[PDB]
Amino acid sequence: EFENPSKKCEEKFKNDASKMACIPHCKYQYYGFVAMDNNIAKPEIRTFSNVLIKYNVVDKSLKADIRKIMHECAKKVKKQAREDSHWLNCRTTINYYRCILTDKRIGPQRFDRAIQEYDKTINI
Repeated sequence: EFENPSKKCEEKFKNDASKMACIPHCKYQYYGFVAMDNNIAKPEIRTFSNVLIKYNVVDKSLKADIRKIMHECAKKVKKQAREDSHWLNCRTTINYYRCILTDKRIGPQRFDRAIQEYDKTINI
């Protein structure tokens, strides 16, 4: 029985008081936008930018710019979380998501719709 990452992650964290943070983080890991070890590097950025372009969140001509801001955000997210307490979990995706959406060009509504549609194509 195969499910979309959204459903799989909701089930995993159904009895977890941290679920509002860990459900999105679980999903981004299944999408390949964040590595299973919480790192964000070239492979994850190539995947995430490819999804955003395919769903026309930004024009295809901006693919180099979006990869550059994703690399900027991966660095800033690492530096933000360095002093994080041991028990603060699932923040990588939260901080990465917020950072990407500080780019003036990316509309949060289109961005969310693209990832929701991408979610439906993954059966795991």
